[PDB]
Amino acid sequence: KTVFHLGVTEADLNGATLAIIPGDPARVQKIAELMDNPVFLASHREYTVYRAELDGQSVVVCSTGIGGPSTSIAVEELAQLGVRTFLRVGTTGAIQPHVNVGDMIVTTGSVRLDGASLHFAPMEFPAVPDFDVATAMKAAAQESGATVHMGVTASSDTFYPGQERYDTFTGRVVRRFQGSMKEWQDMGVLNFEMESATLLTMCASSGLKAGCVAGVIINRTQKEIPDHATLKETEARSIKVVVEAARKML
Amino acid sequence: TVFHLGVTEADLNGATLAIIPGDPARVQKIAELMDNPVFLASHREYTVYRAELDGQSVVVCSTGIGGPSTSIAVEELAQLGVRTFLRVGTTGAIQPHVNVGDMIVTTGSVRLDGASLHFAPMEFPAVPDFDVATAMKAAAQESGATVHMGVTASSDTFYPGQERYDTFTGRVVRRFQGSMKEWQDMGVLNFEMESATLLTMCASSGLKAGCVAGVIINRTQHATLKETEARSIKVVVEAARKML
Ligand SMILES: O=c1cc[nH]c(=O)[nH]1
Repeated sequence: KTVFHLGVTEADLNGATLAIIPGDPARVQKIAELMDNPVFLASHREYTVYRAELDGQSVVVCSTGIGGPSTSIAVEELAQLGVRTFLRVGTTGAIQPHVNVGDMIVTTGSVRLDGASLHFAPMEFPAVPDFDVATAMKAAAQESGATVHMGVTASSDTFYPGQERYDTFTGRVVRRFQGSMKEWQDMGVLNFEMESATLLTMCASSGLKAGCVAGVIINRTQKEIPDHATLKETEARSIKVVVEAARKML
Repeated sequence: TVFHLGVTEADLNGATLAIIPGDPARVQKIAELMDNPVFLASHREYTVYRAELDGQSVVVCSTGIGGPSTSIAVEELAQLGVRTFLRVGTTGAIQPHVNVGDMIVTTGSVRLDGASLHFAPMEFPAVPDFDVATAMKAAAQESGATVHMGVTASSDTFYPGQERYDTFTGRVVRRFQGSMKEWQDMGVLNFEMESATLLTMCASSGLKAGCVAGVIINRTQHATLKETEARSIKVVVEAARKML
């Protein structure tokens, strides 16, 4: 049948029960082309949807847009169409000293600084990935030859104050988030991003398997600026890792 | 040059007012309603046009879905000198008396989002600037449409936070069980997904903002839709005129 936002049907998916879900529509086709017989399905707003084949099995690639709210729509609609496993892939900025540009982060849990996660489970509930998925992700990341870090990611509804940035129009951060950056750093949190709490919470409380893997393209604590080569490799590595992780899941 | 929108202060040609629809696909149509529309940039869900309205530079910029993507657009536009933000959209009503085709101008939003808490504590009201609300009401009335001023419920999800049960799991978390009836009985007009974030971040940061929406469906009960779509963008451009 046709879902309201993604504009595809269950038949369109060709029995796919796994989706790779990047944030940016413009990464979708690039991820699908690492696989076999990529076919464009639809593009509405931030949702660009392709199907492809991995080891003879149908797999969907669907962008989610920025933030938990746009993500919750994509996940819910893919679930209605029979998708049961969701592999988030991305790039990110680290906030710990020992984490280098080019390294991979597999999320073991997210700090829920979002709003959408609360629409699925109360705050007490752990925003945790599915164990098989994190396990498949770790393995695929290790095999890429990159250094892999397992740990907690802080997941914010904003890019600016929720990540305690002061280089902004007002130069001000609301009380709740003042000092929060140092707080996460001291608690061992690895990186910030903006969709994982919502994805992990909704899936963990709804019988869907999910997980997040991200290549580090910047370390926010270091002045040294990464060269373009290292960045291109990292983006390339990120998406090969998630496809290889998808392979392990099948 | 701002990080997500990819435009500079110079690109805006002095604009201090932006019209901010959700969908990138609507940005060009809105800009062409005015004079000398010019493409500025497109990156992810952010398509940015500039235009001129009664001799003044105006920006049109999509925000994508949800409070988080909106928060980025608004902040970067503000860094570029933008002080007034006119949100236009279409929406689904939850009051039986509100008709497909009517306009709703939000007078406050129930904060069922998350991003608003990144700007002000929950006690802070998600309320439009009074001049913008006034411009919006006047412009809506001039369109011949029936206009409702009222409270909007602004949710971070489309499904459980708007108490939809027609879903994969068929469950709605305890916080939102019975919430639709609750909002109805308190006279809330409609649901949408960005207004709480937009209104809180602007009201708490010295920016003027408001929301107007055409009603395209009713939760309680074509292409009348296309007529409403078109009317809604005519309404927001006229409201812009009144603000300038
Ligand atoms: O019910 C609706 C209809 C349109 N948009 C929403 O956010 N909710």
